[PDB]
This record gives sequence, structure tokens and C-alpha cells, in this order.
Amino acid sequence: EKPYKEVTEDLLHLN
Amino acid sequence: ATFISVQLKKTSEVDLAKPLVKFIQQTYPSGGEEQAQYCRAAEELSKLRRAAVGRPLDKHEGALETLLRYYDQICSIEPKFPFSENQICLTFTWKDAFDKGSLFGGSVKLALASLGYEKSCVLFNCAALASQIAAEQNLDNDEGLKIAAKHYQFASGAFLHIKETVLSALSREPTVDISPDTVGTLSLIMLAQAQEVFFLKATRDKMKDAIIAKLANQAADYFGDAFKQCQYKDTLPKEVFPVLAAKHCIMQANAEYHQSILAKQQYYFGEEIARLQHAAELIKTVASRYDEYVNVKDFSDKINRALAAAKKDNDFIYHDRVPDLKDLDPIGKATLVKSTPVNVPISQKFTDLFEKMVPVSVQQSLAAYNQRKADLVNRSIAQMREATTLANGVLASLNLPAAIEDVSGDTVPQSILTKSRSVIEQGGIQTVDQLIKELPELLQRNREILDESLRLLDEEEATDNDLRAKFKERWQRTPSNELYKPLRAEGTNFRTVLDKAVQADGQVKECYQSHRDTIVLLCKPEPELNAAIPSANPAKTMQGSEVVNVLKSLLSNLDEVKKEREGLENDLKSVNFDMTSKFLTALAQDGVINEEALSVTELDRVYGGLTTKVQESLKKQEGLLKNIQVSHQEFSKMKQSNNEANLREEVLKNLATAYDNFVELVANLKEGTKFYNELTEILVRFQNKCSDIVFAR
Repeated sequence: EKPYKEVTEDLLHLN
Repeated sequence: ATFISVQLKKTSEVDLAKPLVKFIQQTYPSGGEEQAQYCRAAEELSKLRRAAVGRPLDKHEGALETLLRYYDQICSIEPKFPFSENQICLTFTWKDAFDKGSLFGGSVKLALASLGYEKSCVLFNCAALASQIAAEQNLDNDEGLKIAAKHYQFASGAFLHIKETVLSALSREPTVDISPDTVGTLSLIMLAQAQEVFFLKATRDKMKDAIIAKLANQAADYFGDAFKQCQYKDTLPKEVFPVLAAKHCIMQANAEYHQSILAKQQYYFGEEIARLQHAAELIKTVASRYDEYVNVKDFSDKINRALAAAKKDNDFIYHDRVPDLKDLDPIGKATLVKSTPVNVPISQKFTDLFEKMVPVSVQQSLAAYNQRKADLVNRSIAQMREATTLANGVLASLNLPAAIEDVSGDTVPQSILTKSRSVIEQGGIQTVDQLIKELPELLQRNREILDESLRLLDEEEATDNDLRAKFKERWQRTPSNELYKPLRAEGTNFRTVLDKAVQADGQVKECYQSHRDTIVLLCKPEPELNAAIPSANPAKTMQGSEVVNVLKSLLSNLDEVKKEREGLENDLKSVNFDMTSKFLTALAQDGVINEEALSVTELDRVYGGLTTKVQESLKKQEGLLKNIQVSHQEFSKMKQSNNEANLREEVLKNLATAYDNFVELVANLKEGTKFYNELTEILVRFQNKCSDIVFAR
């Protein structure tokens, strides 16, 4: 529900 | 002096380092000290394999230790690399020692990417080499006897170990030589020959004939069983079978011969003769049938003399009846030998190159534990934030606690003033405005990095294609296009994230422009803020009323509930347990690691007080919200509805909502910015990969 939640999750996945 | 020995297996050289170093770096810090030692171990390791298996064959204890060391090291590696799944593919190619095959041909080979297969072949060569060193010993010498005994027993144990492990170690069927039955037979041959050596020691030491007969008979029993196994299944080299048959007979004869001396010494002159005759027959048969393999002339003379002498005395003096063989008692048996167990280290002065390296099983459990620790911590934290968000939204919708602090509708209620000052201190609207302004600039920075990265690939590829088109013969390489597909697959993912980030931005932006005005108001100096807040009449039902005190206590408690959430979230994040020891203990104490039950158990101990308190917050808030909801609607009857008070209430409600909005916005924006900043670090790495690869070309 927080705008950057999903995008932040995708980042960890890679980093 | 004919003893059986086994020839060494052949293997093709393979690159040991490569798949090892590949994994090594994948799992550790670039330039990090890990590589410093580990990669240097995997290097020295490959040189070992070549040394232990590539070399021409040298019957030197040095050469045998190198092979033993290699078996040790190879074993010591199994837990510390992920061979099992086999995505780690290094292939081992060995040939049959005996050129034996179930199908008709000359030689059969087998390459397998199973460390179990490698291990068996190395041990086999260890056994085979040991058997050759034993067969060469000088048995007229105490040292030769010690060395021969030790090696035959080693070989026997190594072969038998191969028998017991070989099939579990291998998916598919083994080459013949290392097949359970072949190595079981070899194991027994080796043991028989060790027993033989002890029979020779006994002889050389002039031990009693009773002992010598039993030692020799035990050897016979070993060689005889080995013979039987070979009798209907020809999987060993051609000279083995006849030699076993010869040695079986020679050891029987030795047993008879020494037992006859015992008979003689007891005045059993008939038995003496019967046994010497059995011995003569055995040795006679050997002399003519296996002269190709053994020399029994001296033994045959000795027997003959003993028999002629014995027949003389008996025929003239004793006149003792000679028994039939079937009527004699068994000669007993005494074994002095054992298959030596293989327990690594089997090499002298061993040192595991990778002793420091951490067992794969434990890292699989440490990673697992963290996916569990994250889930526990994130879950509880989110539960708490969503709850706080929910309750702030409820209090605003009710004009609480403003309504209870607003005794005179003339002035800024204290909670609004506190919130105003809080926001002003945090920089006010400028704070938000700034973060919003540079959002598009952080996006742009990242797009640019991604774009420049992909352009590198495109440009080089373009020349690569030209060069191949004009110089077909001279430009023959894997096409850049092919090589670059992986990195471009990253590219497209990065691009997918950026597309989402843009949408996250548009959402926060729209939400910010939808609340900017009221936040601007919130941040006014107090007199100007008061002047923009419509006044209304007060009601003395404010001073002392019951509903007010009830509501106030509910509100105070709810406040304590949400302030407590701060310490809980921080305690959640500030703690951690390193689980390495708990896993290593489980692994050394036991054969296997079950992290699930372990992780769960430690998590519960480290985070259980907290997770419990978090759960209390939620249920406690629930109770509070129901109570204030009911108490307010009562407080509602008390108050009076007119357009003046209505207008004030609307502004107060909106001012509380503007505070929560400012809180959420700053947090969502700082989370947005962190994302863009971390994304820049990753894109900079990605850009390096593209540079590197375009310049290795």
C-alpha cells in the first residue's frame, strides 16, 4: 500500500 | 616369489580449479580475503590431482602419500561445495584398471561428474599402489615383512571400503574393477597375502610347528575363498586365477607339512606319513600345472626327504598304520590380519586446505534462518505501522483529541499547536517540496546510467557485426549479440523497475499536491494560524464532564500504545543472533542439520517477548478504538451543531489530517529516495560489468 513498497522489494531481490 | 598386485586406474586430466573458483567468488567478497586463501587452495588442489593421477607410476612411498593425501583432501571437500544438485558440474573420467567390460571390446571408460566416483577411483589407486609396493618387499628381511603386511592389510581395507560405499556414491553402474564383487574379491586376496606374510615371519622366526600349521591353514582358507569367488565370474586379470589356485594348494601343503612334524613328535607316525603324502600330492600338482607362476622345488625336496625318512622308520621300526585323510582331524586356523578401516586422514601429516571454508549445509541454514528472521521482523513492524495509521485516521475523523482541548473556540488547541511546531521544526513544507523536486532528478540519474550501460553493449556489437561481415575468416568469435543476451536481460529488468518507480512517484506527487495547502497552513506562526481557524462558542460542559475525562483517559492510553510501538520496532531491528554456532554444533554433534526446528526455536527465544508485546498492542488498540468510538458518539450528544462550530470542527479535523499526511509523505518520500539512491549503486555496478565485458573483447 506504501507507494515504494513493491519497488523496494524488487531491489533487494537483485542487490 | 609370486604375489598378486593390482594395476592403477587411468584418468584424463580435468581442470580442478575452474568450477571451484567460479563457485568460490560467487559466494564471497570481491577482493575479500576469502579468495586470498580459498582460490589459492583450489589452485594447489588441481596441481595435486595432476600429481596424484597424471604422473607416470612410481612405487615410492612419496608417490603413495601424494595419492593418499589427494584422497584425504578430496574427501575433505565434499561438505564445502554443492556437488549434490550438480548444477556444479566438473566431470571425472576414469578407465577400467583391467580393461574389463560386460560388452565385448578392448577397453571401457566412464566419465561422471560425481565426487563419489572420483573418491572411489582414487582409493582404488591407493589400494592398487599399496599392493604393488607390498609385492616388491624383501620378505627375507624384518622390515620388508612389516611393510608388506601393513600394505596388504591397507589394500584389503581400502578395497573393502570401496565395496561398501561404491554404489551409493554412484548414480549409475560402476566400471567392473570398482564394482562391489570385484573389490570384495581383491580385498580378500590382499588379506590372504597379508596372512601369508605372517606365515613367512613365523617361519623365519622358527616358531613352533603347531603355530605355523595354523597360520598357513588360515592363509589357505583365505586363498581358497578368493579362488571360489573367482571360479565363476572372470573379472580380474588372467594370471590372478591360476596364482590363487597355486597359493591355495601351496598353503594347504605347508599346513600339512608342519602338522606332520607335530604328529611325528607325538609318535603318530602313520598320521605323519598321511599328511606328508597329502603335501607331496598338492605340491606335485602345483609344480606341473602352475610352473608358469610358482617355484616349489625346495619345498618339494624337503617334503620328499621327510616322507622317505618317515616311511623308512615306519616300515622297519614302528609299523604304524597310515590313516585315510578323511579320518584325520582338521588343522585349526589362526588369523593375525585385519582389513584396515579407511578413516580419513589416511595420509601422514594431513592439513585440510579448506578447513576454514564453511560447510554448505550451514550456509543453506543461515540463509533460510534470515528469510525467517526478516519475515518475523517485517511482519510485526508492518502490523504496528498499519495499526498506528488506522488509529490516527480514526481520531482525526472524530476531531480527537482536538475537541477535548478546545475549551475556548478562540485559540489553537494544544495538540494542533504541538503538531504544528513539530512539522515546522522538521523543516516545514520546504522539506516535502525539496524531496518532491529532486525525485525526477534521481529517476533521470538512474535512467541515464542504465542507458549508457546498454549503449556500450550496442556500440561494440555494432562493430563486432561489421568486422564479421567484412573479415569472415579473420573475425571468428562468438558474436557479441550472443554474449550480451544475459546483461541485456538484466537491462530489461532494471527497466521494468524504473517503470514502476515512475508510477510510485506519480502517486506520491498527486497525494502531495492534494494535501500541500493544508500543510502550509499547519506551518504558520501561531497567531497567523489561529487567525485562519474559524472561531466558535464554547460549552462549559467541557469543564469537569464525565465523558470528557473518560475519553481523555482512553486517548492517553491509546497514545501510550502508539509511543510504545517506537521502542518495539527499534528493539526488533537492533537485535540479532548469529546462528553459525548453533548450526555447526548440530552438524558436528549429528549427521545432519534441520534448521526449521532450530530457527523457529531461536527466533522464538530472541524475538518472542517482542512479537508477543506487538500482538498486545494490536488487541489493546482494538479495545481502545471500540471504547472511544462509543464514548465519542456520547460526547456528540453533549455538543451542539451550528454552522460556526461545524466550520471550526472541519478546520481542526483537516489540520490533524494534515499532520498525519505530512508524516506519511516525508516517510514515503525518504523511502522513495533511498530506493533511487540504492538503485544508483546497483546500476553503477551494472555499468562496470558492461564496461569490463566490452573491453575484454
